[PDB]
Amino acid sequence: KVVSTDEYVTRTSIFYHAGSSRLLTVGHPYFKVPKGGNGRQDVPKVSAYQYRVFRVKLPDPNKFGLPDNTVYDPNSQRLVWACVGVEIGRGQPLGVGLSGHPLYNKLDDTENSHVASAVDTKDTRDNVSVDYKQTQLCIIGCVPAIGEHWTKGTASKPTTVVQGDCPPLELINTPIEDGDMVDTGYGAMDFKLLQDNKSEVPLDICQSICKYPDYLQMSADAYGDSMFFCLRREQVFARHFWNRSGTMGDQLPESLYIKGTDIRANPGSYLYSPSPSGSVVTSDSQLFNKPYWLHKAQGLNNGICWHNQLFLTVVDTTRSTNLSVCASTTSSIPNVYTPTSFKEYARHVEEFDLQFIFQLCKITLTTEVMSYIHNMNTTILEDWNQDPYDKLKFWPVDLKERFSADLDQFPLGRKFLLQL
Amino acid sequence: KVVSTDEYVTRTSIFYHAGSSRLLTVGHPYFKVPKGGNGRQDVPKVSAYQYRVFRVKLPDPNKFGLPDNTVYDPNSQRLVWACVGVEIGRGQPLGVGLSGHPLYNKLDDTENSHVASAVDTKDTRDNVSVDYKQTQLCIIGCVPAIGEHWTKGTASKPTTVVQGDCPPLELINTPIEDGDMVDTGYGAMDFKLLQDNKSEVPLDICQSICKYPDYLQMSADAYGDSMFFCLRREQVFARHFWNRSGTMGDQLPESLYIKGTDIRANPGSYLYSPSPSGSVVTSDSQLFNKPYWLHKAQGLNNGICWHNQLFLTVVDTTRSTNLSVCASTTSSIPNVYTPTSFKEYARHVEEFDLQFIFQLCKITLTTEVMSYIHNMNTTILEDWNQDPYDKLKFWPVDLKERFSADLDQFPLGRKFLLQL
Amino acid sequence: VKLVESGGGLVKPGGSLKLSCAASGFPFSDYTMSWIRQTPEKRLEWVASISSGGTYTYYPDTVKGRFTISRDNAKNTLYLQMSSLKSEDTAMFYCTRASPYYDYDEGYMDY
Repeated sequence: KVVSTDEYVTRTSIFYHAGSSRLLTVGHPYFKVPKGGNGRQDVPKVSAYQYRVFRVKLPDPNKFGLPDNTVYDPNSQRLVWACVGVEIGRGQPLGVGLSGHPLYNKLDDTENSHVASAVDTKDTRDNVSVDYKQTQLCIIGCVPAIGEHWTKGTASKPTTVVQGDCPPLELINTPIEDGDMVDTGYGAMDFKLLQDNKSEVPLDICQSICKYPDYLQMSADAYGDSMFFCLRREQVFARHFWNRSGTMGDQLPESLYIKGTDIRANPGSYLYSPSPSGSVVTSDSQLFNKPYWLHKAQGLNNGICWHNQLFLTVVDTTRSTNLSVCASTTSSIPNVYTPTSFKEYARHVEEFDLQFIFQLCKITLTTEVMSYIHNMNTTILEDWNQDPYDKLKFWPVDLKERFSADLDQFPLGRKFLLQL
Repeated sequence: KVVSTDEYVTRTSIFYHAGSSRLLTVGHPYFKVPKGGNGRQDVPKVSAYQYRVFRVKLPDPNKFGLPDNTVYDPNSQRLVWACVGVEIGRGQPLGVGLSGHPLYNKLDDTENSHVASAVDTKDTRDNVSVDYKQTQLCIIGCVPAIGEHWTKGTASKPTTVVQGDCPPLELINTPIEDGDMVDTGYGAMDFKLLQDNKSEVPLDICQSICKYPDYLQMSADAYGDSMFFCLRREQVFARHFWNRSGTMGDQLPESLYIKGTDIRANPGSYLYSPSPSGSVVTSDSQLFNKPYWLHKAQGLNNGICWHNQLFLTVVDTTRSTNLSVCASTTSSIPNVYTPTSFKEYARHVEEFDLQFIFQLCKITLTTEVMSYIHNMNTTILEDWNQDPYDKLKFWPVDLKERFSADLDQFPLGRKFLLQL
Repeated sequence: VKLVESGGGLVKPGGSLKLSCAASGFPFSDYTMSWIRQTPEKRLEWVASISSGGTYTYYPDTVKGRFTISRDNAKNTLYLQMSSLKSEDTAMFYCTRASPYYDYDEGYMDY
């Protein structure tokens, strides 16, 4: 039976402020662009619809040599940091940005099109852009957050299935790493494995995986390490209605329509996919640049940062504007414009400023306790008196050299001083 | 260690009202229009998407001969003004105004266009206008506000890079001057330096710099002089989706699409830029014509106007309507309309009414103190017992002759009297 | 700019042979490459062409099954994998550069 951490982890009045400086990353919004070097001066994939997963490394409170031996005795008690306050800073202005595909699979406008109807024979793929679904999310833990997505499931039985048949769909949970793609309005699935077309979704995701946080699984967690603070806020609507070209794998049952006089009529495409849209982005609906104080966690782990680390997953699509930089191909432009004399580049920018208020805590290593900690994580006692998470990609944030007890010297520290 | 001003600046019950008369400026909304004089009767660039930065000069409270020697002694105490109340008046009615470009780089409509498809060869630049993103912001300090913007960064290494390559992007902080351009929905960057096209954004900004206030930097300030009062409220959405003509500098990775039967086909333009829009302007979301009382500042400087000055940065795009004035070319119009017999002019108007409630304060010039003031700003003691801000352009507001102790004689003064 | 063919020799009929080409002085991964051979009778023929990325290749019907053009953009190298050659394929093989990625494959080989 798992026990709340408020019963065997006593808290103190020792508070510290920790904060990284300004973090920023620029790159291409759609894909990694390799440039032959001198490997490498390439630009990375920096999309506003990417998960930002910061691995915040904290100083060992037992190795911490600033507090005096009056706060605790290293004979039967050990220290561990507990997170109390969090402020996620976002820098760039609010904006909406587009993601598209030159060969998007758009057959016919199925909404109220009186223009014409397209012939299926040739390559009926139009150059289509779209503004994705708007998503703001924030998850704080000591273990990377768990996300779900749909993948091409393994064959049901030892059964040979025909090529071109619909594969089985399997839901899969995976740890959310920095750089993963968020749900953008086309669903949370493996577009690389389930769409051989390479033309159903924009370039942002057409060869990537869209993951959605498994709030149901992380909230049903026994210990609650995956998520003890969660803020979600998403919105989307259907902007345009479209048709998908390609032979229909599912036969339209003849019970549902009447063919008309031409009893040879091929039924039109009946696979409809809408263009998502995130509507208006307003600072009234903003979810960051605000202090959030964790008192009671959702799980039994009440904001205790085991192994002196803290995982912060964050998605913010309210600053998706894209910089368009263009450079002339002639050394100096002749005062005449021709499209061949300008190179066009699209760059995207992300800016963060993480701030935290941590609280020092004691753990009296009794029996019953410690054995409970052993059944929880043997490596907790082992690290007291290798790493499985380096196989995943995170944004490292080292705060061992940034802890400070002078809370009034920092904005989040002052806002926390309005809590006595 | 920096110390809060509430520990070494004692406050008094002496309150004064200060206020400018109506301030207004008219001009051209897009660019400075030179007219050969009699130099010069030109109209200036007066756009609703410009930063308005007022440099409010206050009378020296030590040289002020209105208070009696009972409030302080000029032996160990000196006076300084502290800002308590602010009301920013806006005059013109609410309206939405357009900003455009006759040669805007619009290739193809990617938002479900079934009209046609444009050929890239010829000059495919359309006459495009747009209503910018809606922005209301207000920052009060004693130091000019700090803004961020992206510029053509210096060469990465002592490396010869080919002409037409994408230049490095560098984020830069600069003091926000009166007349600077705000973020309009295309990002905060140097459009003059990063777009040799002179055709990616409307005439408002195609040769200017869009700055966004660096709230992250100003809030993390040690002393907090840059910003001790901040109100932001911005909104924007993507109205129309467009394509940019010009050769793509970044090669579209062939892993992300399938070329179709014409295996030697150039992929269409995949640089998508939306037209921003500020949606509805309503007086419910209005942010000015309201009294704001500063009690606790965000930083350690709690509204203390060092050097008897106060910097007010304000952006209000909710009054962006543009007057269209036209005059007949004939002395008296013949009652027949032809476009050649009428000259069309576009003029824009800005109207303000600044109001303030200041509080007189004492500073006991002890040791420990005063040396702290010396480490803060030697020129503070120097002015008690040149200018670094004259390099920047501000809107001068002289209030040395505008202070009044009869608070009940003024609107902001009465609203402040409802605070006892 | 340098296009240097290499590899490998003069070999028996019905056997394989790999041809290499090192490029210098331009973004190799940005251009579509091609192989053009000159017969001993001194007539020029088009052998193969590969896209900027090694995903799209095309040949004439006279070489459809035997030759396989490839490229390594990280090494800035072009390859021609010939197999089961006949005596009629005797030629001086030339490594040529076509149009960049941002142009239709216009089919003229400048270098």
